[PDB]
Amino acid sequence: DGPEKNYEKTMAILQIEAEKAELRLKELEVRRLMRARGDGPWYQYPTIDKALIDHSPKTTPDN
Amino acid sequence: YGPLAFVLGERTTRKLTETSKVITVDGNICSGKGRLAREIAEKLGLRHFPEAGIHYADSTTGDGKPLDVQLSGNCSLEKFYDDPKSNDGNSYRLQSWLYASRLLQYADALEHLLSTGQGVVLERSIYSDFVFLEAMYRQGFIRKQCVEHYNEVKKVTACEYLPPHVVVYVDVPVPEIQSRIQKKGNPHEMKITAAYLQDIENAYKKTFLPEMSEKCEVLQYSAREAEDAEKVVEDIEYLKCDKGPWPDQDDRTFHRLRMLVQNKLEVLNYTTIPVYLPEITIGAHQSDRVFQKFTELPGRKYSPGYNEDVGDKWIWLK
Amino acid sequence: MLKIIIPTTMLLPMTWMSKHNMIWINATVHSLLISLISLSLLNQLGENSLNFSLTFFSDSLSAPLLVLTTWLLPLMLMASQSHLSKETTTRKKLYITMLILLQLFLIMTFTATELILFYILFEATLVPTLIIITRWGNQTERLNAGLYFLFYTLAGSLPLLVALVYIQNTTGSLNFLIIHYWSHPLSNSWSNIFMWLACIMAFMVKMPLYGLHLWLPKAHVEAPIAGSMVLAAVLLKLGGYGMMRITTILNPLTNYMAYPFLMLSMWGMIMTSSICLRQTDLKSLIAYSSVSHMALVIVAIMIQTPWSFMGATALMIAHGLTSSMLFCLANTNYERVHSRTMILARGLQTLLPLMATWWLMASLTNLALPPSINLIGELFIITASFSWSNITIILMGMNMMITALYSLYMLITTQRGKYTHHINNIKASFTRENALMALHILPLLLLTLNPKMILGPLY
Amino acid sequence: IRLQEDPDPEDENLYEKNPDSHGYDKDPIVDLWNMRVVFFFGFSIVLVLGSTFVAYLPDYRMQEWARREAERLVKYREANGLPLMESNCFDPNKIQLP
Amino acid sequence: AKTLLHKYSDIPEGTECHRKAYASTSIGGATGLIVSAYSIALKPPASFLEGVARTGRYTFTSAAIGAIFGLTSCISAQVREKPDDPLNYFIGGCAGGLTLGARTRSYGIGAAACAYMGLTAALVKMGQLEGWQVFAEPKV
Amino acid sequence: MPLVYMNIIMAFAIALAGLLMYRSHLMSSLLCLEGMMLSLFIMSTLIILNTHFTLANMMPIILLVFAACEAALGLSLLVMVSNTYGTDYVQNLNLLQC
Amino acid sequence: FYIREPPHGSPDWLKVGLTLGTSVFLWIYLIKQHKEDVLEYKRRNG
Amino acid sequence: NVLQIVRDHWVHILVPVGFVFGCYLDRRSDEKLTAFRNKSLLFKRELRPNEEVTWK
Amino acid sequence: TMMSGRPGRVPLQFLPNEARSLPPPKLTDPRLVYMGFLGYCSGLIDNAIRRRPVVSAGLHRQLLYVTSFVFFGYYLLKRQDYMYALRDHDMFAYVKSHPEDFPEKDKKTYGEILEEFHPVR
Amino acid sequence: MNPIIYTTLIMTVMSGTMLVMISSHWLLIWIGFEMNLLAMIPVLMKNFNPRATEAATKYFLTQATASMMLMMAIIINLLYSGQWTITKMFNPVAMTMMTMALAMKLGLSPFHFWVPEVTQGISLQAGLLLLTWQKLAPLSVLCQISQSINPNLMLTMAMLSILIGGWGGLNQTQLRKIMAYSSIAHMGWMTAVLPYNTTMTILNLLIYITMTLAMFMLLIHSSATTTLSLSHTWNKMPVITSLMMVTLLSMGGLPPLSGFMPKWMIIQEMTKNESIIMPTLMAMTALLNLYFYMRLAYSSSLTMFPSTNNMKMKWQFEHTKQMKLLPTMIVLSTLVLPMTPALSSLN
Repeated sequence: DGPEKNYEKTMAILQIEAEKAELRLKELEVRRLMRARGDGPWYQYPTIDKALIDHSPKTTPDN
Repeated sequence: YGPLAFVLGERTTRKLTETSKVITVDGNICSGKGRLAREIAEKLGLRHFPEAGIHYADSTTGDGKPLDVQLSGNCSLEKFYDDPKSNDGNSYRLQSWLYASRLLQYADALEHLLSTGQGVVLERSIYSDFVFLEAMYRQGFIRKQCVEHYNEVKKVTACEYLPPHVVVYVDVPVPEIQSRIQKKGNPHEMKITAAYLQDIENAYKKTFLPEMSEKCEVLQYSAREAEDAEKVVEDIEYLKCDKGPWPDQDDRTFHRLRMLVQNKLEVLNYTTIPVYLPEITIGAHQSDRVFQKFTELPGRKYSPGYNEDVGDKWIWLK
Repeated sequence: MLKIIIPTTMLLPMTWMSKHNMIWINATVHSLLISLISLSLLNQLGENSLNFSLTFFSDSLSAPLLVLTTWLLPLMLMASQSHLSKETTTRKKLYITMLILLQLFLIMTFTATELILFYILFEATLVPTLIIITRWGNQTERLNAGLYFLFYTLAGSLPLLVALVYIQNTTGSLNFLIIHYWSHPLSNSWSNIFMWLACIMAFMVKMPLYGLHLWLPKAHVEAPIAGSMVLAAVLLKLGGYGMMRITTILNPLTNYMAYPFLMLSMWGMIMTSSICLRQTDLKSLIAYSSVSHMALVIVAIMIQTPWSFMGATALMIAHGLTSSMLFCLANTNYERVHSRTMILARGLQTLLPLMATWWLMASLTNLALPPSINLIGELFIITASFSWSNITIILMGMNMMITALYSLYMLITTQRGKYTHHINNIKASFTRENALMALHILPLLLLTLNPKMILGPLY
Repeated sequence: IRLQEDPDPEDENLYEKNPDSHGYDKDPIVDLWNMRVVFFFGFSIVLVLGSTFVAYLPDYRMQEWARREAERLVKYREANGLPLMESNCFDPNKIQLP
Repeated sequence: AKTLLHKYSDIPEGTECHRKAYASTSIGGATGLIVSAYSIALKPPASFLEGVARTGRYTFTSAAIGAIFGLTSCISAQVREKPDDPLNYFIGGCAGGLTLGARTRSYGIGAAACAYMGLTAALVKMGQLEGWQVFAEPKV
Repeated sequence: MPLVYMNIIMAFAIALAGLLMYRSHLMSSLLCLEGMMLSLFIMSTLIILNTHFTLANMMPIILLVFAACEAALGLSLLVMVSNTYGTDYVQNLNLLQC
Repeated sequence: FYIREPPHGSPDWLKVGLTLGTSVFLWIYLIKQHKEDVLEYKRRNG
Repeated sequence: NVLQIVRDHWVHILVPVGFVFGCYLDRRSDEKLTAFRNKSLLFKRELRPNEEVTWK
Repeated sequence: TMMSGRPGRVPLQFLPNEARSLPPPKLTDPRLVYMGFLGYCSGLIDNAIRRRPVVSAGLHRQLLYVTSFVFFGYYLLKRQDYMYALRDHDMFAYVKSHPEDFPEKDKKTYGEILEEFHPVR
Repeated sequence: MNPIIYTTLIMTVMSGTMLVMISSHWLLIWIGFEMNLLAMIPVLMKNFNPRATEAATKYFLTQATASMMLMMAIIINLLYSGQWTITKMFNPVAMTMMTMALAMKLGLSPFHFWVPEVTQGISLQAGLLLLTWQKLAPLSVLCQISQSINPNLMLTMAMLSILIGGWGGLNQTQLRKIMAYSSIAHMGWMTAVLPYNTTMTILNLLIYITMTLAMFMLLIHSSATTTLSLSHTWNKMPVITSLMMVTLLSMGGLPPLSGFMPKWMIIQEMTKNESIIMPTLMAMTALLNLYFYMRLAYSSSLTMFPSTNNMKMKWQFEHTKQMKLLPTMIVLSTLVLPMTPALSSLN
């Protein structure tokens, strides 16, 4: 084929691979920050559910 | 049959009846035990298994026709009769192959008994096969290491099987046996010496018969006595059933035994124990060549039913 | 690139579903057709590489090697027809499939765009090779040879895997194009030094560096003919290709870290050529000659000049062809006398005349006779090293002299003198062996008319 | 030590059964056809046609294009007085040197 | 554990060679005691005196290796005036390997131990200088 | 923590050390197992009672149940060893090596 | 041919029919699921 | 018989069909890389009449 | 454990309802074809082990192998695509909601940046 | 043993593991462990031999000690936190005790000593269960508490496990002991990535389970327990020994086989956390495992050993027992590398 076909295919491939590399670095930074802070949807280790607490009159008045 | 059948309710103790017994008719070479065994089978109604030879396994597997010696057995009884001290190890190889054949025969017999319920009348047994080996060792045909290998193989296979309820032994003396052999016609049998038969009789009367009498009853008959089938049958019909460990068997051990005897490769698992005796150790090149020859036999390439050469069809949907 | 990969895969069902009288014929036909098709890959652009897709690409470095592999597969089949004639049909099919898998893996190594895919396939090439060496070898040393080879390669390559994953994590990508454009200088810290080593030692083991070369003689001697053919023609050039590909991200630390390897190779060439001067096994002599020849490629890659890279590519192609042909000739001699002792059979110039001419031409190519591509590569590397340092010329000239000496010594010992009296099984050479030698030689001589094809991407 | 087959005699010369052998297999017909296949697809196709294909391969290395561009550039430089080849691969006006 | 590690590392390179050697000796002695305990547990000595002798031999070997390594490294740092060069630790490790060979009375063991130990000590020094983490905290 | 907690933890530690250090009999090892179970029962019971974790007062009973289940397991294994070797000596368990 | 009839023997038409029916049912369910997924994906986006 | 020939040498068609399929797959892969078809400053030119794509 | 603790994640659910907003994997997917190839290889090995004609015996069994492998592979690929889409969505949302941690860098062209030249002599 | 009783015991083992993997209460996890041990001992002793009794006794002693330590850790965590939920353990001493107990249950070195002995004592049927199913519950517990695990202790245990597994596998000629040491090495590989990424631990566990299922089922199909006995299998059934060679190569971690997936992903995750020395050492030490696998491959298929004459009779008969999962387990353990991006489904 023409020399321009390989040129444009190479440009598309380079764009895709550069986007992949940037996304990989972004993902690594995001994962590190989420693990360090725990303020995102990832690394949300479970805690005690507050629906188990019994909010009813107990025996002793001081609860 | 499997664990599912045992769970669902199929129990062998239901099938066992008065005549659900395994009978082994023993005797020295050409003692006429075969006719006695056949007559016992005819009158008691039990199934008769002719003594296992070199090509017994060929009868049960495939067309029922013997294969070539190179493929099935790699041993010759005639060669042993001609040259019992051969350097090819034909003597001990034949003895081990015969022990394996009788082990398979005993498994088939027990299977038949535990499935159909009909009794079995075998000629000799794995329990009686050691007599020939001991005679060979005493004559000097085989060395001590062969006997050790035979004992090692036997102690791992025979323990998983129940000894026969009745042991019928014919006691034709050595000179009469020699006369019969010299009148039988077979020159190879005529080549048999006297000390060989004498040692066979010695082993039979010193180890087999006493040990079998320790377990169960052991009926004994001479040449004249064994010729009355009715007399022998009547003795079996009135033997004390307490003899033998079979009354000590429940459906659990029966299930174990029936599972074992249905898997022939499991039966023969310890026959090929990796003991590198020069008498039985087949080399890699010969093993490959003989296995390739066996695989090229009609019907022996694929599993039974998938060999298109022998008329098996529907393989695409089978 | 799938135009070559798909037929290579389809070779397997073809051989498996072919009659027992037609495995070799069909394999040869379609391997030759695959090579003919792969010849189209030589139309490389001047500057940009041929980027077929996201996964596969080819430049003026990958294409010659791909053509060499696709051309060498039929040659391996023809050479291995002889001894694998009494084998069963299933094992013959298995051997053919091992060869096909090796060729497929080599193609996908030479075309891979991702360094980690390249690593995966270039380590996947071990399994078919090892099996071939340890299953169809003739001697009892084939078991130790397979272990040495496998463990040398793995101990070299595992740190390469670690380094590649680290680079992927740090730079974000392992694609060759991106890693070439987004290239950055390496500092002189110890961490960069050890990353450089991890990236380099893996390929230094493959193309045997002097000291790490002990596996090559065992592997080439104990393996069957076809196995030795691949090991000498392509499996050694794998390391050179990998080094030429990865040296992009290893600068400028190479300038200072290449000295140990440069000295090791420039002395090991002389040492291994001298070893060839005093060898008693033909295959061992050829293997040590291969070590000596690959030392020059190691030097050329470690110098990183355009002439050095051109010479490295030319020498890789030329040496692959020459070593494969030499191993084939030694295989013919072995199949005739059933022994690899060089001094056993003598005076073969009087019993096999055409085989003597094949030996002569192969030895002339081995000793870099002008205008063969062997000499083109050697002279380019010599000029590059002389520009690097004038002192290098002494070692280069000594190596050339010893190479000529041992090549002509092999020619004299084997194809000259008085015939061995007791040997009577030397039959006239078959058409197959002569055709194998002709197919080894004719492309080699024709490449001298168009050397630009195998001069690499820096031409 | 073992019951093993004796070492097979050294490979029987294929010339014995058929003096015309070409090596390869044992059947004469398959020998002839294997030799024909090898010679044809090796020399007449992938060697001859291969070398012709690689000899007339279109100039995608742009060697003639580079030579023509060099000729045009040399004409321009010498005719207009320019000093042939400059001393900077890039224009200094676009370099923000520290 | 980390107490001894910081008793050895806090001492600056090429300073207080006696105290550095003492800290290295203590670390070696602790390692030798651990090895002796494991050897006694897995390979029981016949007698209590035999166990004491085995423990003493192992502890003395390990402590001597540590002391020689520390002394050699500190002396090299002092004389060469290069505290941050891994060659000092390489020399110390090779000296420790030579002492190990001397205790085992084997030249081959001595040479192999010198080589491997020197390489490992140089690697440890490089990791300290660069910041290599043998046990990396989970960071992702 | 109160000193009773220290004493109970020390008792558990002593029982663990005893179990880990066999002398001859397998019976004494089972004794050390039962002692550890008893110590854990006492610890858990004190913790539950002190913190008035009413719904968790059934935990020590379950612990005791599985404790004597393990004790029965040990006793059955002990009888099998004695039947197979004549003594419950821990040295008879030697066939399986490495 | 064989003295003992093969354990497989004539095809177990019950088992063969069950296998064929299961395979056909799996293919039909897969095709229907793919069609439903394509339709739902188009619906949720446009 | 002709049917004998095909039933004995049907394998001589796999690898050619394989090459055809590989060429088709390469074309399909090239289809999914038309992100810069005519948008490169070097080969960007106006499409000639009756030419929807430059196939690049 | 990353995605295990995501809010709203229903336990023991192979495909959440939100996954339907993603395009289903095509039935001509190369991964699905490879799953079918694995099923066919499993059938061939099953034939080989039971000592029956490898390429012809039991066409129904090989067909069942291929169908089951393709079915499970399709569902597995759908779940994998959903999980990767979830990862990308969460990463993008976290980047958007934390501008300080991911600031735009000054874009200096190579004409401005000074990268040291290391000669090769 | 009655088949109904054996099925009940197997279901009790499985129910104990499911209780461990399903509950949210520490007491129920300990209960599941106890049920697993109770129903595992008779399964170990299904075939009554002195070696089987010895294996059962050793396994019972080790698991009992581990369960006692685990319950002590649970009690201490309750004392210092008043919590029973499986969450971030609030006491370092309790965390250390629980880690030791769980490593002893898994067989991580230096708690590895019982694995080669118990594995050799029991049959292949019981060995498969011991080396595959008995690893699920402790690994699940470790994955639930990976946040509180001290990384240093777990990494030291993993590295020691890999080293000791490789070293032990080299001197072994019994196949069961080789499998046990390989299991120890693979458990070390799995536990190396626990503090970093548990999904990689799950992936490694799945791959190892498939490989070990394939290997044990091939051994059962060959009825071989020693290298010499397995060598004879080339004559009767070359397919089995060829598949065994392929599976051994996969277990070695050689690409493109499936065994490369877990090591590759583990090295990736450990390099993402700036740990470069530990994964390199682990990869280098895997070469010992690769060595003994290769030695077995030589003795089994790559090279042919002398058979015996009696194999001629065995040639005539065909295997009756049919393991329906063996081809699938072989395929999944050899040819699944092109399918790594399926890792996300384990998230």
